[PDB]
Amino acid sequence: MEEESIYNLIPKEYVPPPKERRYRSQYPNDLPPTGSTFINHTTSRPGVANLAGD
Amino acid sequence: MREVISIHVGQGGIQVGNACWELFCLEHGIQPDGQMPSDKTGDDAFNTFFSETGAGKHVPRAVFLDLEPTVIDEVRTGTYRQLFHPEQLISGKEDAANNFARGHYTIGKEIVDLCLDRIRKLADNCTGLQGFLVFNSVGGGTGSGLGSLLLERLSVDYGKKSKLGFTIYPSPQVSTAVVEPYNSILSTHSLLEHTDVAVMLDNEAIYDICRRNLDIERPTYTNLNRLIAQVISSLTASLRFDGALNVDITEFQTNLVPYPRIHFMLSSYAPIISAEKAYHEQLSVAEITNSAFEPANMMAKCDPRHGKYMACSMMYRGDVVPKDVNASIATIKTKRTIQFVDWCPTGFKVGINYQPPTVVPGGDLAKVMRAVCMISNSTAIAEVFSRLDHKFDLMYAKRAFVHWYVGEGMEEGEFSEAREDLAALEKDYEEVGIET
Amino acid sequence: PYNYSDVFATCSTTDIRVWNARNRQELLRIQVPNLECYCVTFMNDGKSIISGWNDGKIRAFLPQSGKLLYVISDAHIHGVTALSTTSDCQRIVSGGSEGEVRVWVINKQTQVMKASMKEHRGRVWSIQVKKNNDQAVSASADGSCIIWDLKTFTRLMCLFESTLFKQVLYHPEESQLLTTGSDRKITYWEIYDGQAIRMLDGSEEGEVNALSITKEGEHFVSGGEDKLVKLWGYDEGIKYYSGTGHSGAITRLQISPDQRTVVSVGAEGAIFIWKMPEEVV
Amino acid sequence: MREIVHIQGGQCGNQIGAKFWEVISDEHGIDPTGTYHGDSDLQLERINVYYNEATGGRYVPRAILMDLEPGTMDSVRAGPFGQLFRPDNFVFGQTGAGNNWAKGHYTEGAELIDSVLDVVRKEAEGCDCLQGFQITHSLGGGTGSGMGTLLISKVREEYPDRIMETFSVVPSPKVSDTVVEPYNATLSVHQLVENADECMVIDNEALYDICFRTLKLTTPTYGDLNHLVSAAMSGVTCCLRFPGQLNSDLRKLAVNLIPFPRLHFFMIGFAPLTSRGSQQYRALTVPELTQQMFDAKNMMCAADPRHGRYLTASALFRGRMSTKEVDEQMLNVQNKNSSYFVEWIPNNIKSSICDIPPKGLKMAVTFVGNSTAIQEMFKRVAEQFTAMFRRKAFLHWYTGEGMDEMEFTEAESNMNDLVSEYQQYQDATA
Amino acid sequence: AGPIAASCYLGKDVVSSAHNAFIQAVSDLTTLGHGLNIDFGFVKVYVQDRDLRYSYNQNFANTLNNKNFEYRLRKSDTPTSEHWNTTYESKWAKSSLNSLLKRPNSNQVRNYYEKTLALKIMSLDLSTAEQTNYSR
Amino acid sequence: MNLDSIFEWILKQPINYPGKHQDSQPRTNPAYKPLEAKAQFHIIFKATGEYIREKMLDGKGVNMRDFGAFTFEIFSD
Ligand SMILES: Nc1nc2c(ncn2[C@@H]2O[C@H](COP(=O)(O)OP(=O)(O)OP(=O)(O)O)[C@@H](O)[C@H]2O)c(=O)[nH]1
Ligand SMILES: Nc1nc2c(ncn2[C@@H]2O[C@H](COP(=O)(O)OP(=O)(O)O)[C@@H](O)[C@H]2O)c(=O)[nH]1
Ligand SMILES: [Mg+2]
Repeated sequence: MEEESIYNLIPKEYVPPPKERRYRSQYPNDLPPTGSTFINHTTSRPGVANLAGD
Repeated sequence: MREVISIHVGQGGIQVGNACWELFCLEHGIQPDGQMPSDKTGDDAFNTFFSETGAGKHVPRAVFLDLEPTVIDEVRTGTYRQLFHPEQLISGKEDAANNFARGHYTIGKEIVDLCLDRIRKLADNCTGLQGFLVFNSVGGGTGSGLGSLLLERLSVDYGKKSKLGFTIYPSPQVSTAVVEPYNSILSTHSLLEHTDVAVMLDNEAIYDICRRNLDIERPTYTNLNRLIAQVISSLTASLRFDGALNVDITEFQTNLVPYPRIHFMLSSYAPIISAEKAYHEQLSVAEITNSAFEPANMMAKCDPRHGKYMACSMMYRGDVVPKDVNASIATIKTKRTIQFVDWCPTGFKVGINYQPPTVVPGGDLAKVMRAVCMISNSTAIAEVFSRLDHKFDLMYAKRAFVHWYVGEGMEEGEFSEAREDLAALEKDYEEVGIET
Repeated sequence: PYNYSDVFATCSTTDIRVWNARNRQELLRIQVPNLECYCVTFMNDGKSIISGWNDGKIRAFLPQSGKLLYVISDAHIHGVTALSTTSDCQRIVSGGSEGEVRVWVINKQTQVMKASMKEHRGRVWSIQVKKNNDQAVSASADGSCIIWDLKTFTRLMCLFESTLFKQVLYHPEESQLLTTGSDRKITYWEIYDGQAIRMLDGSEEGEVNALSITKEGEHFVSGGEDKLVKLWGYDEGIKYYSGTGHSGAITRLQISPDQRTVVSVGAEGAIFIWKMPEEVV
Repeated sequence: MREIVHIQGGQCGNQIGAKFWEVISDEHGIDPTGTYHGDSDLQLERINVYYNEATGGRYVPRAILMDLEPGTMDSVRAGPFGQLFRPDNFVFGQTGAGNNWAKGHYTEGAELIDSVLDVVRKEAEGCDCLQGFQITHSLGGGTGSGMGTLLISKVREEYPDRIMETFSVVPSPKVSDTVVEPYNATLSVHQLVENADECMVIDNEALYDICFRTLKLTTPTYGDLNHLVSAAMSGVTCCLRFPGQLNSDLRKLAVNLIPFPRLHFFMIGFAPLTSRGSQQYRALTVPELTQQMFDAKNMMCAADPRHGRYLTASALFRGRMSTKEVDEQMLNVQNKNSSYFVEWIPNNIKSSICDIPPKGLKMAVTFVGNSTAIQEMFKRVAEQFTAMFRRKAFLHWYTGEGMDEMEFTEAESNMNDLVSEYQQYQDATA
Repeated sequence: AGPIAASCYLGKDVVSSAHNAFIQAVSDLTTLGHGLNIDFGFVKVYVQDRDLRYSYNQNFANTLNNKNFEYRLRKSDTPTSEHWNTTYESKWAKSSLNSLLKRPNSNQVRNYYEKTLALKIMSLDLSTAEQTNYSR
Repeated sequence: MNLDSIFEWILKQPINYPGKHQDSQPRTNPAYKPLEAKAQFHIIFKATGEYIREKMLDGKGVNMRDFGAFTFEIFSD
């Protein structure tokens, strides 16, 4: 149930939480896959990638 | 009295559903006609996947959806034409053409109604329905759009019924299209709050596995589909075969997902050896479980060594023994290069099943008396989200290709909320990964 | 409104309006076809607004929506003139044109009257009730400021001065009464007929009409029939600043409860809001 | 299903369509009598895309031939496979344009075009579900460059949602057979950039060069040029007609290939093309196909793609091949040539597979590439345009029947702005 | 319709649409009666029930017989030099067209435009003064 | 019909004759205020009527594309 009051006039303006942080990421953009076999063409890399997770 | 319903959308979804339904049929001994294996001769296990028609043949509890008719035409012309019900292979007229907006707002809404009608017509038959499996290539317009639409529609039509999404995210550097970052991000924004369990199925890792192990230097999609089908069978054998320690579909969301926002896992399968040397090593439980945890054997192109582990669920099928399994678990725990998160003292769930893995004629794997399938939730999967985020922002800096989605009924802002949701997911993951 | 300055209400020749202090656009109106209201008063805790009209009827309207909550019929012969609400708001006091003061016990179920129907030959113009709500002072048109016990409806000791009186008011936390009248003079009075200072706030023909005070009796603002309005220091009767530029006879001047401003209402349709001086806080 | 209709106008368009229909009929196994003589079911699985069925079991192409002179169609009807075309589809004028864009776009063509637009609307209404419209024409001739583009505008403004592409033959100044190429070329481009959803440019100079250098055959001919361009044309829609690992129709190609609305001018390539002496020597593999595909000389345009940076590329493979090696080759080519690929669009190569190769070949490759090297065509066209325009040469022929210099000035300014906006994106960096 | 659109400062597409809409007078004509008396200047053309007739301005006709058209009929009257010397702006300035409508004051038009725009965009409130000028 | 009754007749039914003429259109020159749909249509016709007269003043004759054609005859001598 609602009661009509003078104080109820001028409804409150809406205040949301303004913004969230755009990002947080601690991994590099370029991270070579561990066991990839797609880069070793024309290069002496025993047919496997770094494989050490570097 | 337990059934699961399969949903296959997208070209990749169809091409993997065909492979998995070959495997299920071979497992249950059904012929392509759908009957018993001719007149040469009923354990009642097929009820998990199949349903008896009342006179003879079996109809699978699966539905295929597509907007481009092609694959539906070939599956209706092939040898399994009489197997599937004529009116569960839903075909559209115009494809979305790698456009997520087209498949989510423009043309998929006219087909989703027929799909829901068919899903109801299949669900009312079942009485002890465990849940739904869904397959969709996420890097495609119609696949992503219909996958989304079906997920939110089912979430409100059924509610608490469990759904498992086996999606194929694009590789870090190898890709076929040029616009898939947009639709992949939008689809992830869709599925994050709607999918109970999601599993990584990136293609680069499977290519590498096939190259290193199967010694196949010219592999195609069929081998990848066969491997994925083997994973499916190893996961779902527990419901239809007797075992010492059984695990149901409901015994996943209670053991593998520590918090509701964290429900993405990555898989591994062992052993994966070509038959030319397959049994020239003993294939013991210890070595197969070590190969399962080997970082080079991940089904997705992610390195778990960069992060911690929260959950590991392993299903052994074949000739395993609980004492040997526990002895292997002890060694894995003692190994130093693999570290678990602090607030999880024990993180292993183990299931045992006695049905040995099968070989499919024309296959590549060898039929072995022991195999293990591993699904892990670990913190290292943030890297793929980070690199896709960088790829997406590289595109969106200059608002390229945005018109192709703006002109298809969806407004400008939806990219912002998807990016924010990805950021929030990264926040949650890296907050959970920190020790107390 | 009591202890509230964000909104303020004005009665008209036909219709009540409400206004916002920060921005002066209309917020709401109550419309009556061919009647005029006197002494519209807010009642605390958001209850209905009360007005008395020409025909003698009293009407109460809800704040949010323009629907009447109740009506008092045949309250006074020629129209209610002054209204005052007690703090606990079970009773309303009203004044008629033909010299009467009446008390009505409002109640959510019913409206009842228990006035002694006192005699007062002049029409009222201002009725006040002190803080403890026990005592009620009423000003006459014929020259008497009568104080009422309001408990036994008796003790006719009334202040004597020969003019057409105007607004009266209690001093904040005191027994002193500040009153104005047709004579161009502001007169302090006491319960013992004591007159501390006797102002003579005289224009040529400018009859001081309205008065308002601070919560602490530092100064009081006075508005006359002339166009100019001024505020006097209470302790000593010396002008501090002045207010002009109005057209016609300013009739009422109120001070917001927060006292950041003063509003004044002009007989020809003009509303003036005044930025109060800084060094009165 | 998802069928398209063909419309060709002018002598050049008629010659291109004559060979293209021969090629497609040969690939589908259709005899010159319209009788089915194929060997597999797949030759009838998706025959509706181009052929309509008639009583008696015969087929008719859904192509509309238009011209202002009857000689070209009178000559082509007598050629092989000439009886397939429905005679009602031929619409012809009795005056001709004389290589004047004003004649071929304003006076006689507009009163002719009612019948051809009406037959086009019957053709579109009859078929179940449209996919789009395809046009072949040359910009060096007045009548073709006028009716072609005006019909483009009409059909686009009538079916705004269906896809629309044109094979445009642009006049190279080295081999120019008329004196009025720049005028009508610029005028046609002015509205072609406005209406054409997709435009693919072909150069006679480049055709001569590739025929002499790659095939090394003594006597090039317009028949050989038509054969090459027809193979290129069929390579685009092969996957729409046949199964494959990853089908990609014209809509998917357009979505994946244009980053912005006003860059829809493309350059195309075909592989393999092996010399006479070396058909027995060369080995058909994916690496060989890719290295010939990315060769500058294999191009059918005189623009050198190494003068600019590739916005994007798209490749249609035909034949049976595992997608892993294809993806490997595309990635290797992209990594080895970082200088020629603009950086803010990483992984800008689209790949698609169709498992049915051309008849007589085991593998084939069709290429379409959006790159900044095409700007020099427009630059040289504008150069000759202003060189012949500053003296107001031959302007009376145009101005005598509706033209004012304001239209020419506006077209020049619009094409110059097109060049400028095409060239800033080359220098754009992230 | 390009010169007409330029003279009216209107769109080429909209002026073409206006022509295409108006040329649909045959629909009105097919209905019984409805005689069309359309003028638009020198030619006065009348359409009865199904009968059509026309008239021309007598002065305009006399201008045609003013026998000076021997130069206009031939294309070789010009010395063929001024085709590139004379600019179209100069030719269009002396052309009869563009003189139908008066040219307003360019300064005045946007002065009024932005002036009224500011006035109305911030004419919302009249109460605020902040600068009184009591005495004057 | 007086060339204006046609104006109101065509403006009366928009469904029968939908087009850009039915509503006002912005000009290319901002210095000019917009016209009404009916007024701009009359202005367009006045402009065309003058265009045809100044073209007919030369040896060149003008035609409407679906409504007649303005020509002249030369008997010669
Ligand atoms: N693992 C795997 N992925 C596939 C296969 N086929 C297609 N894909 C993936 O699907 C992506 C493109 O989507 P498609 O499956 O071809 O088609 P779609 O999902 O229906 O979406 P559209 O192309 O818009 O029609 C490709 O980038 C592939 O990565 C497959 O057989 N196996
Ligand atoms: N590929 C090809 N090009 C042609 C053919 N005939 C003419 N052309 C080219 O088209 C240009 C002239 O086009 P034109 O005949 O005037 O076009 P039309 O006016 O529409 O008939 C020349 O520069 C030729 O190079 C042909 O049969 N095949
Ligand atoms: Mg697809």
